[PDB]
Amino acid sequence: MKIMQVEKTLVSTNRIADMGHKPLLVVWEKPGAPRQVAVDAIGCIPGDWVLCVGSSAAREAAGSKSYPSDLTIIGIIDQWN
Amino acid sequence: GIALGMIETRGLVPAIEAADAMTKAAEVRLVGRQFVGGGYVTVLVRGETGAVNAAVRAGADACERVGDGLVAAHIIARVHSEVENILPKAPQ
Amino acid sequence: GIALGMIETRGLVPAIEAADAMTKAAEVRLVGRQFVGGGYVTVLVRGETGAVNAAVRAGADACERVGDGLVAAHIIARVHSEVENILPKAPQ
Amino acid sequence: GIALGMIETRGLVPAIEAADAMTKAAEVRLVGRQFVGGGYVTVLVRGETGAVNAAVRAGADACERVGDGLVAAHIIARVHSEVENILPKAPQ
Amino acid sequence: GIALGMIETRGLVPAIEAADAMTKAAEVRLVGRQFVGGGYVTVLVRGETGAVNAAVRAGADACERVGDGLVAAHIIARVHSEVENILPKAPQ
Amino acid sequence: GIALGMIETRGLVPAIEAADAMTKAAEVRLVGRQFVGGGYVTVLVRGETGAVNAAVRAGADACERVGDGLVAAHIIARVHSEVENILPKAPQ
Amino acid sequence: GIALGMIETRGLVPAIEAADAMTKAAEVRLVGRQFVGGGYVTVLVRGETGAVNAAVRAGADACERVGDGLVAAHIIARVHSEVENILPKAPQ
Amino acid sequence: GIALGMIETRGLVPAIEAADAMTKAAEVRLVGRQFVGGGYVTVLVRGETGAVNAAVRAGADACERVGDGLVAAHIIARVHSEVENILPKAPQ
Amino acid sequence: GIALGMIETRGLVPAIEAADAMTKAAEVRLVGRQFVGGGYVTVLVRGETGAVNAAVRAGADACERVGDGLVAAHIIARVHSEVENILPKAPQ
Amino acid sequence: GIALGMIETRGLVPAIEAADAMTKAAEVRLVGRQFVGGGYVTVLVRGETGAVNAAVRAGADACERVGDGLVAAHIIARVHSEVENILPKAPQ
Amino acid sequence: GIALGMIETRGLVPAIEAADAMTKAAEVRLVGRQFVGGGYVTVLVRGETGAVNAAVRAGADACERVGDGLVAAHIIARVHSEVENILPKAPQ
Amino acid sequence: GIALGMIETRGLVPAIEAADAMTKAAEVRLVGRQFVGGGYVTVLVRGETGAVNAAVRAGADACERVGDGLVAAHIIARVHSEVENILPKAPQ
Amino acid sequence: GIALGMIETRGLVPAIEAADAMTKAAEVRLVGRQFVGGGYVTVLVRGETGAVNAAVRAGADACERVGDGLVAAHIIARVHSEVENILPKAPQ
Amino acid sequence: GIALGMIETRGLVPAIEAADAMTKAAEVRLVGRQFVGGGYVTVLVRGETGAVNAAVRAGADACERVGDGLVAAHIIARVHSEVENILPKAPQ
Amino acid sequence: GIALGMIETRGLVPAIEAADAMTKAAEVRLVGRQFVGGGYVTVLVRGETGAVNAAVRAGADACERVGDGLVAAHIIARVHSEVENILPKAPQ
Amino acid sequence: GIALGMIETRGLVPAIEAADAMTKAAEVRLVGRQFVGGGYVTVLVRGETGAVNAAVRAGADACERVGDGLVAAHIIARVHSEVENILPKAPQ
Amino acid sequence: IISGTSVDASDLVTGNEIGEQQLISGDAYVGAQQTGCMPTDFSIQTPARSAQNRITGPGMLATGLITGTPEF
Amino acid sequence: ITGNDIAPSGRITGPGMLATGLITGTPEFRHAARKPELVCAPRSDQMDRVSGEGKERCHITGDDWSVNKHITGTAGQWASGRNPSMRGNARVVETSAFANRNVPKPEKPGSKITGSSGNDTQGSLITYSGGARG
Repeated sequence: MKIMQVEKTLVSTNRIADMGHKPLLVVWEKPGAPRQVAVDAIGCIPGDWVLCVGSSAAREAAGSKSYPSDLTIIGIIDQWN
Repeated sequence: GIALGMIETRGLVPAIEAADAMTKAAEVRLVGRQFVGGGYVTVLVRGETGAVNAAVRAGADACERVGDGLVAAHIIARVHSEVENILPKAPQ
Repeated sequence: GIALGMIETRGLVPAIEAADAMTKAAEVRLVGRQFVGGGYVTVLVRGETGAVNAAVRAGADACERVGDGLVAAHIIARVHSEVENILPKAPQ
Repeated sequence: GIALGMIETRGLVPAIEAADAMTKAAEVRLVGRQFVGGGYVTVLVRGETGAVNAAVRAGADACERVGDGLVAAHIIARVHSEVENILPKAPQ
Repeated sequence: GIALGMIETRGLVPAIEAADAMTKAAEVRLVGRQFVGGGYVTVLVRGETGAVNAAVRAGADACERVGDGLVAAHIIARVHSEVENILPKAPQ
Repeated sequence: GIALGMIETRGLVPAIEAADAMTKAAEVRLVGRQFVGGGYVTVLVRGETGAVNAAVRAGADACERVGDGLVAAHIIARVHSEVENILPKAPQ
Repeated sequence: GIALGMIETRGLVPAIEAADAMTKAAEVRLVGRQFVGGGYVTVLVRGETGAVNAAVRAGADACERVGDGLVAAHIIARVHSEVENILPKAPQ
Repeated sequence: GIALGMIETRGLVPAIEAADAMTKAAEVRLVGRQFVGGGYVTVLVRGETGAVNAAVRAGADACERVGDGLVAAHIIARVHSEVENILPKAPQ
Repeated sequence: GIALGMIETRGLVPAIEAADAMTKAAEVRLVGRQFVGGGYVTVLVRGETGAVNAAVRAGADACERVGDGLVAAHIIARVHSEVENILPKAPQ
Repeated sequence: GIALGMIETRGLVPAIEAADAMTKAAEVRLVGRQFVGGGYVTVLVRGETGAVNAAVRAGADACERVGDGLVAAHIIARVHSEVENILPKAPQ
Repeated sequence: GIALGMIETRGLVPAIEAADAMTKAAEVRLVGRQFVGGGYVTVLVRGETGAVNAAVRAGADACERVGDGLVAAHIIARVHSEVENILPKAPQ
Repeated sequence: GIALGMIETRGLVPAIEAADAMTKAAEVRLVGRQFVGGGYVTVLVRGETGAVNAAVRAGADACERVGDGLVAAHIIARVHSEVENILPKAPQ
Repeated sequence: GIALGMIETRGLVPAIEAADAMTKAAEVRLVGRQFVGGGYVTVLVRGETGAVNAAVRAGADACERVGDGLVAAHIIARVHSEVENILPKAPQ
Repeated sequence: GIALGMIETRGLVPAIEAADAMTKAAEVRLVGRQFVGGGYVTVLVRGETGAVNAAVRAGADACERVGDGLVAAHIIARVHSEVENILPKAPQ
Repeated sequence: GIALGMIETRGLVPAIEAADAMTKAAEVRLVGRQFVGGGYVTVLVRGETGAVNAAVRAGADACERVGDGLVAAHIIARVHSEVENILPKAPQ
Repeated sequence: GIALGMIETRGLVPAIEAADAMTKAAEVRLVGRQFVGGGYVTVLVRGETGAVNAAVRAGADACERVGDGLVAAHIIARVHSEVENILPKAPQ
Repeated sequence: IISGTSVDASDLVTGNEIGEQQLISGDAYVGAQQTGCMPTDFSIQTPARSAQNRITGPGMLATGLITGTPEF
Repeated sequence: ITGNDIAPSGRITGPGMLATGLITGTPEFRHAARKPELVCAPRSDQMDRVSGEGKERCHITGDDWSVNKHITGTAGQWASGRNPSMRGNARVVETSAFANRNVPKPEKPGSKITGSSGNDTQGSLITYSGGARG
């Protein structure tokens, strides 16, 4: 897993139907780091340090073994920084 | 903390049992009691995530066989700045 | 008397019967009556714990066959300080 | 008066018939009409024990076939002094 | 009290037995004796509803077999303000 | 004395004979005579209970074959203070 | 009102029952109670045609089984101007 | 008067019924109530002879079926002066 | 006179009857009335042996069928001086 | 009120239950408790005839199965002034 | 006289006869007459042992067929010095 | 405390056993032992509602087979304020 | 000497016999004798549990066939301090 | 508070749960936790009889599903002063 | 006294009940409590032989169905002087 | 942190595994290790409520199949002040 | 067999014969030869005990005669 | 009861001959005292004559522009019979892309080509010059 802070939300209307009705959140390892996007399996508010799982694990953390997700927020860190 | 525990019940007796249990079982603050209509009463508590998880668990168990029972017991770790404005700040 | 007794009922006639039986059975003070909604009414009484037990056992028996009847009869012997804010507290 | 009479009905139209049948029947005062919630309306009358006895029997017989019907017809010949705080004094 | 009690009889001797019985049995005031015509005498007793019930029952049980007998024993717990103008306020 | 003796008769002739046979027979005072209507006349005699009982039996036997006949012969041993108003207190 | 309702009854007790029922059943005014003779008492109300119908029908039901009962119950929706002279203007 | 009526009963509830009946029926004075023992209560009245006969026939009928019953109902028209020492002069 | 006559009865009404009968029947002296307990009352007379024998025979017949009845009728022509301590000197 | 309702029971436990049941059920005041003897205890209340009717019904049912039980239940709508002397005014 | 002799009887008349036969049959000293309640009367004698035996056989034969009868005849030749506290010393 | 527990028995020996079991089981106070007559002895205890429930349960079990036994074990968590004037404050 | 022995008997003769047997049979002091009403008398002893268990056995043997008999033979090995107020002191 | 409430558990985790549940359910004092051995741990609380009843019920429910479980739940509403030696005054 | 009574139980709750039931039951001193291991707890009492026989039976009945129950209830009336060393003198 | 996690095991090897796993899972402080008796060993940690919840869940999984197994894993987020007296502060 | 001076009844002796054959209880001062040698309830009957150790009043009279406002 | 009768009758039509058995508190009641699952029809089980705002699948109650069989005029024979018409017998084949959807087609081109060519045999039929699978 990686510790990434939520920066904002992302919205793709043309997203594949396999993504389902699942929120997507821009994330980064620090402010200024490359911005990734993760399926928000938990409900995370912007500014939340979060735990993000990579491929295979992220597909079942996002709801199905066949889910199109290589990144998913599996939790919010009780306290970081 | 900014976590939310909500325990909806059918009636206010299960809600008051749910809110006693939640408040005695963890360091959470009862922020509101809402009458929604149709005999649904939501007791909402606010505190750090672990406290809210312990509290919601105790409350659900407590209010389950009291009266018409538990409709829902739900934990929200972090609550959006927008959901804050639909949430009672202090109990009434 | 910091114990609490509560009797939820379907309708108000059952609840006034409960309040009356409760305050006639034991040394309990009627603090409040509430309209939950969906036809639910909650009468709440406060007194020493044994007194509240006797009062709520007698109220339930009296209100059980009046109207649509008893929904819940509960005793919380020590209410948490937080729950006091969501409780009527109005004999006066 | 000291005696309380109460007719609970499912709907206002059955209750207005009971209030009229009760007040016409004997010397009782309509002290309240309450919308409990969920379509339950209670009509409350305070008079002497004999009048309240005769009145509540008149109301129950009148409203039983009116609308959805009667939920309850109860006489409390002397409510506890504590139950007075949760009883209306004048209809609104 | 406003409840009215009334005993019509066939003669004044059964009526006087009824007035005596009613007055002795319960706390009722004798408001009048009326010669209706045809040998019918009415005795009207105004008091509280339980009192008037006791009075009318005692009067009927008394005058039932004296003389020609009892024609009617009736109670009207509240009389309309119109029926008052045809009721004697004091006996003669 | 406060006992009352009453003889009801069909007509005036049968009641002037009963009134005469009464007052002669025992120590009673004729307090009055009333035309009830419908052909009934009531003669009333106030004395002690022992005297009034002799008088009523005398009057009853005296008028039972005079005229149309006797309707009622009634003794009251104490009259309530309120029947006193419906009774003729007459120099007559 | 211009309509006339009338209930004749055998005695005063059935008539007071009729007057009470009639005058509570609709907006009619008791204008007279008349001792006709022979033990017939007639109660008259003047109201709108609809009130008199509701009222006379109510009075008939109330006195039918009280005392010697009802002789007649009749409605004249408009009395001739000349019949008004033979009719009472307020009760005695 | 100096005649003596005495009603014994199995209890004070059948004795108070008898005292009320006796002291309303005739011009008699309640001179005493005595608790004999074994549950026997005696209500003694003093009046003229006819008065006491009437009172003691009124008392007996009344209490015959109130509580455990009537044991005795006895008139003594004259009492030796010796017996007056064993008799109550007032009911306290 | 030194002889004792004693009538025990079940109740006081038969005892008063026996005391009157005894005092009237002979020259005995009503010397006391005793409430034994269990509803037994003993009347005691003192007179000459001829007087007491005459009195007790009359008292036995007088109170045999008054109230509950006679328990004992007894005559002691001479009482030992020791026994006179447990005998009432005057009635109370 | 001047009515009199009275319950006789076999023992004190049933009677304290009757007095409590009655004084909880209606607007009556407990005026006396009497130990008749031989295990009869009479509890007496004075109130209005409607209140006493409601009070003695509830009291009789309450004490019927408590201890040895109910002997008598009895309402006197009007007590003669003479029976007031043998009637306790306030409980001792 | 340290022996005690005791006869218990159903009533006072057998007890007085027993006290007479006991005190005249031997040199005993009558010390106590107790109403034990329920219609039990105990006459107690105190004399030498032979005197007491003779006295108690004589008392028992004397009061066996007087009134309700003899419950017990019992001699105690030496009484413990502690039972002498509960024994009366002079008949009252 | 204000709860009242009452154990009636047949004799003082079953009531001293019941009083010992009551006083030892919970923190109650013997407020009076009563001789009602007839053999009935009532043991009245006043303590908190929890204590009185425990005490009367212990007392009823203890004296059930002792002597003539238990008539009634009865708890009133709060008597009316008028039922407290017929309650003993201290044992005699 | 803290244990209590208690013999209830039907009469004072069986009780005095039991008292004698108990006091003679073991080291127990006779503390009191109580008349309970209805013919029950209770003889209480106070001593050690063996002294008392031996006295109450000896006492019940004495008074079983004396008079009307023994009702109860009970031993309380330690008496609660509260129950000592309802217990006769030793000068009795 | 002098009532004791003791819960016995198999293991310490159920006992700490019971202590917490008992101390939070009622105004009771945790007086001690005893390791009885064989994996039995007793938690003892002390407070008024109602508080101890509530606390023990709460503790039992709470510990019934934590670990090996509840062996006992007991109340001693009054505790002998001898047992205060084997009872722990303060948790340590 | 030097008698030893010894209740043994599975757990401490049954043992505190036994100790308390043994101390309230008779004049005995709780001399110690032992945790023997394996769940076993032994309460030991010392007093005269009958005191101990009545305590060890009260204790056994009290704790028989409390907790895991009773293992042993045994009385030794005199213990050898060598067994006094393996016996505690005062509780700890 | 003041939250209490605790894990009980059937032995010490499962307990050490739990303590190690709990201390390693989250920032919690191992405050005590207890030999309850019978082979029950309890490990207790104190930390922030979320940390303790994380610790106890990981400890229980670690020791479930280690040795004879796990008995209990309990989290108490708010511990009562009274229970903190029976909780260790530093391990031994 | 109690030998010695006898205080019992004899054929020759008179004046000691009232109640000689009566069963008196307590100390036996006379031989069982003449006197000889479970009571369960009080033998005195009481008015209360004779009857095992509904509401009457003016509401009870005129059961079907009266008409008018009913009460319940 | 006699005289002027204003009680409900079946000979005098008007506003008091309606709600018979649904009205309580009338002199008669006081004397005696002594549907579709969905508002809108199923979408599959109906086809509307005029779609859009002319739809009649939902049941609008009230005064609503619908017309009983009693009422004549505007549509029906009053729009249908005005002009004479003869419907001839010429229902003929549609030449269209949709009618040619199930035309007979020649055997599908296949590929025996080897080597790396992106030779997918599972997608839509791409074709090269001469109808050669591509």
